[PDB]
Amino acid sequence: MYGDLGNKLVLEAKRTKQLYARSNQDVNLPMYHEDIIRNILKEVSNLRKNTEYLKEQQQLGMLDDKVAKCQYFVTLLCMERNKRCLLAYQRLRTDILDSMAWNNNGLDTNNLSHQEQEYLKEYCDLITDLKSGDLVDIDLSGSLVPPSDVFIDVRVLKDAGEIQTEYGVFNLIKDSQFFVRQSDVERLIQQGYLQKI
Amino acid sequence: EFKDPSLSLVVPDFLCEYCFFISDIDFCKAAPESIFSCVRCHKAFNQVLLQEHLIQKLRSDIESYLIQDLRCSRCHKVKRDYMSAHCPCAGAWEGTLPRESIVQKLNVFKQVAKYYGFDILLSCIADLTI
Amino acid sequence: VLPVKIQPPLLRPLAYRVLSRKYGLSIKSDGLSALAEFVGTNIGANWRQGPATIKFLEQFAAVWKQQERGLFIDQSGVKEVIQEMKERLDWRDYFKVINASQQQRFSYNPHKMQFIFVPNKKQNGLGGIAGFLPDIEDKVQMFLTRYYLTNDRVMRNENFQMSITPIKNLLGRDAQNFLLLGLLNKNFKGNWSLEDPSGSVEIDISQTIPTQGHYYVPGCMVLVEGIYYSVGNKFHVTSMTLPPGERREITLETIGNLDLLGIHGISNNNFIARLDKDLKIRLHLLEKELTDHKFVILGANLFLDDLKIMTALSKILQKLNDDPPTLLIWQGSFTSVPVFASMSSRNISSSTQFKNNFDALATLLSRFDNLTENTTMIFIPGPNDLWGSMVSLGASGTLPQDPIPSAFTKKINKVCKNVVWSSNPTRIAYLSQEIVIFRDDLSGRFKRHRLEFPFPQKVQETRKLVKTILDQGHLSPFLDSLRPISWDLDHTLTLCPIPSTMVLCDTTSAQFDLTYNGCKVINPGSFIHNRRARYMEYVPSSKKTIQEEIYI
Amino acid sequence: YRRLSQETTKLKEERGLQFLLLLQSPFITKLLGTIRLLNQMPIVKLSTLLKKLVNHVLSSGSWISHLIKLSQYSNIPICNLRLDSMDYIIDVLYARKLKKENIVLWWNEKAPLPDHGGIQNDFDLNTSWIMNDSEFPKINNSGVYDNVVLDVGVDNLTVNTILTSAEFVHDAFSNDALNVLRGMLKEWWDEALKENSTADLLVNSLASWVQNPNAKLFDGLLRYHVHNLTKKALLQLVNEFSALGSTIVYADRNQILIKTNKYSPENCYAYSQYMMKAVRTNPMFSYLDLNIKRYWDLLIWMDKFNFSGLACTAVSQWQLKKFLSPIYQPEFEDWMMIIL
Ligand SMILES: [Zn+2]
Ligand SMILES: [Zn+2]
Repeated sequence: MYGDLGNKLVLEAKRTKQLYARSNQDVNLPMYHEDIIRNILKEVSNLRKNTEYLKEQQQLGMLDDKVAKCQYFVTLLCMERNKRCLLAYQRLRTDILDSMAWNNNGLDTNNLSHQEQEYLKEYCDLITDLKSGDLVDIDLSGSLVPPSDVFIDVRVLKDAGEIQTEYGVFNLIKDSQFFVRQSDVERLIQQGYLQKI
Repeated sequence: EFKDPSLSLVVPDFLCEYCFFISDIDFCKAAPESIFSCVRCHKAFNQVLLQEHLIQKLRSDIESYLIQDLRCSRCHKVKRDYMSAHCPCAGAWEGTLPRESIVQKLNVFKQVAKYYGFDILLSCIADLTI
Repeated sequence: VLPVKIQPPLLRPLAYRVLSRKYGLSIKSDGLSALAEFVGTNIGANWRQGPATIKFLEQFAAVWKQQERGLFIDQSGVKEVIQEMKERLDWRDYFKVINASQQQRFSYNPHKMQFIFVPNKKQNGLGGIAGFLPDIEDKVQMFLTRYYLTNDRVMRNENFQMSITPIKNLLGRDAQNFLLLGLLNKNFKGNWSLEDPSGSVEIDISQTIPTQGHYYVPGCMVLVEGIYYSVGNKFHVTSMTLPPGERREITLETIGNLDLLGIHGISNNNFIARLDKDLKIRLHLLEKELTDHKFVILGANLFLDDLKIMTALSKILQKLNDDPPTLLIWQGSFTSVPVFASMSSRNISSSTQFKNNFDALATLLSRFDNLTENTTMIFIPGPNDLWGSMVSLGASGTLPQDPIPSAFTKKINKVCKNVVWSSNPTRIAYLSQEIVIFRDDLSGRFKRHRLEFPFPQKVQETRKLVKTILDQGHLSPFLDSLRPISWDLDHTLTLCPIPSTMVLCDTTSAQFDLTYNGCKVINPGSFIHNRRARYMEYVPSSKKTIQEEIYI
Repeated sequence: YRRLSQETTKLKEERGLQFLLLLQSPFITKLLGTIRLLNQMPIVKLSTLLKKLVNHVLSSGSWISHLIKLSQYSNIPICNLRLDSMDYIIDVLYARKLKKENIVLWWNEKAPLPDHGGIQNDFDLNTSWIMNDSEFPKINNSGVYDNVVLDVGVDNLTVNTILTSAEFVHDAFSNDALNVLRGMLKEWWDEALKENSTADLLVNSLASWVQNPNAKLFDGLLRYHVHNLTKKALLQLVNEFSALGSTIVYADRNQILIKTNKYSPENCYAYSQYMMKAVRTNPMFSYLDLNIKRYWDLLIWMDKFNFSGLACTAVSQWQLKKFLSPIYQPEFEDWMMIIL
């Protein structure tokens, strides 16, 4: 029946939402199901051809006020259902992409559809526009854990040599440990070079 | 353990026209005088002719690799069809001329070409890769 | 510009406050030395002199985002920013010849119904020798890939979405109608047969009605309707047809609009290059703008070792030097005999004679200045050219054939400004037109091998030729036992996004310039035929095809 | 180069006819020569170091004698045949006999391949195997041999097998054409026994023609049919020698080394000639040039590039030696002499 592929697609949606929700990290989302989506879009085209065929044969008009009305209603509702299933899948994966944009890129690519790849590019461009115009005094993409401490100890987890900061340097020697202002190192904790807190 | 230090590179049925002598000559195991000249009479062989025969052998082996039959790796039946992924006895298909042997043949060809200064054969070997 | 008064310990706060505080880019010290001298050589005075500091740092960060070279600034990245700033249409930038060995390989995945890039391991360095050799795995996947591309194309055709059943579904479903898609085998037992990725079945053609606009040969992908019979395990063919071709644009958009040539940019294993629609439109407008350009194609079997050929050719070139082509395709068997290992040393040896012919040809080209410095020479080998001839003895052999060896090009290469010795199935990528060129004498092979069903001539046979090739989607429909293919390079013989034009040079059929599914297919035929020298002037900016001749 | 046309025209004015022109020698420029030369002559085509030139000049009369002998034998005109390729004479003569025995002739002018019609243009797996394959299954029984060993040279194996030779089989050469080649070779052989020097030169050159792709009647199936018959006969020759109680150290298409079951050459100079005669008196090997080329008293053998022995006087050759470093190559030879 015309709705079954929609159920299979949104079961895929439910499983990938759980795959994202259960883990503490941002898990890189799974492959875009082009095959099931092609099957559903083909089903939509079948339903469109059915409506065209019926609306042509309404000029012959077989009990049309009830029978053709009912046939048209059912084949229209099948298309509404399949639109809902497709949009549910795409809106979920869109939400995950937006979450990933804020969590990383505002500071696995094969799995996206090419529309989703260019969508993500545009949404990252939008985020970087927000933290560039007005309100730029706040890095709007920064952390949402409240600042617990102004100075922290941080252990260098990967080597990165001598780099500057606003009035000094760090030499990121492997398994050296700093005691430093948190606001000067947060970028490197997010990039995974520094360990603690 | 003793393994023979010489890899044979034989050109079969080479002809000395000056005495109609049909010799297989081995560019690695033969002494250089027996390569560049006959061994019944002792007239010298033309260098470009000799390089041509080595190129004919080289291309013969590249073709013989590409046209080979595949064989089943455990029951040794020949692959009789065009689109099976494995033999019906569960075994994977393998070449009857495994790729390693052909790399070895090309290696002796590059050695022979470098040593005897065979410019044309060396250009052929170079044009395979590049 | 004022003398430089900017240094890293002074620029440090502002470099951080832009790159790090805004964009997360990390100020590595050597990279900051390079950045500070670049900034200082542009600004001159001290960093405190107004917005010029943050303006330039914003420009640096933007260009860094264009090049994307990493999370830390470094001097090579600074030089990359400089290069992008220096670059802040010419048809040479887009026209290019693409050999078989140079063409980006894409495997086709049927489960995901899409192409995937495969790197050429000639790059691998360990392949400095035997880097070209195919693996055994390339052989077992060869015919599977042809089937999957064909089956995929069939499914996109409106007539099917009754539909195909794979051959292995037949077994045990007695006396029932089925539609098959199959590789046309002849079994080891001798009976005609179809094969599928799932299996094969023997066929009876004794009652069949083939569709008439096609040749049918062994190894061809053929649609077959019929009734399966378990009693002899035969399939009784009602009717047969080649799978319908698919127009270029229809193919390109549905495969995802890939750049399978690098006409817009090179692909990588992490990044499939995309055929940008805007640039495609700009290039097509330019392609329509260049009224003057002209591709000239000489006929096949241009034997340089016949004086009559050289005499005729000197007349043709003496016209072309008045008004040079954009491009000049030479092609096909540049020696009368195939050149193979000479049996005896008394005569000048066969390889030597092959070199002397290109000495003579280079001597001809020396007389023609306008031609040699404005055309692009393209040479396309045939059955009599050199390392192919060594082992085939002039028969048609291993098909994605090598360019003629550089030991014999040398004098040509010194006189001609531009030359490309290219594989026999070479490709031109023009502004938007992909153009295949191929030199094979297919027509003889088809008629010599076509299936003989029980139960004007020139136009009919040439329509049968091109319709076979383009519906079949692939330049060599024959089994490898009838035409061996280098297994790695079979992807170059496939045509799946059908080319915009095809120079399908065939020595054994009339000259023609048909159009089919928007593909314009031209055969210039034999160079010297019926006391006339013959050549063909393809006009890319209008797709006309003015044939030309000289009496001799 | 205008002098060449001037000289040839002056020759034509001194002799419009009644003179014959001898063209060229192996540093050929033949086609360009025909461009400078007036093409209308009747021409015998031919393919401080001036001694070479004078020797050719004074060779001319013997060349004309040899060419007249070739023409009078072969029934071919003087200008058309080439001294440079006996294969072409063999081609025209074989073609004559084939058509006289009513075989459709596979002569090819344009390409090496046998003209079977259009089908020779196509690749074929049998054809490619036929063309690619040549190697003898050469025997090499390594060891020490305190027996005397006979170094039997061989020749005429091709000729002997063509003579002693004798669809369901699809890469065998046509049996009719093979019968014509056999009978014609018997004809040539008989005329060589009667010392037609041209016939002997022909029979000696047959081994080229069955392999030369430039032969007008070249056929891959013919080359292969001859080759694998040669293989089979070499194995039968080994079978005969072993059937006479001897044992084979080595064998290939040009040579056989045989363990005798005897201990001293001075005892065996009679027995060896008995053995060789006993082979050649078998009809299968009637025409072989069996030749006892060396007598070995003691032989150390691993391959024909790595052996040593005493001959009837000590010889040593080792490709093994060549791979030792230089300080040890003299050492190896010294210890080889000590071991011998
Ligand atoms: Zn010799
Ligand atoms: Zn098996």
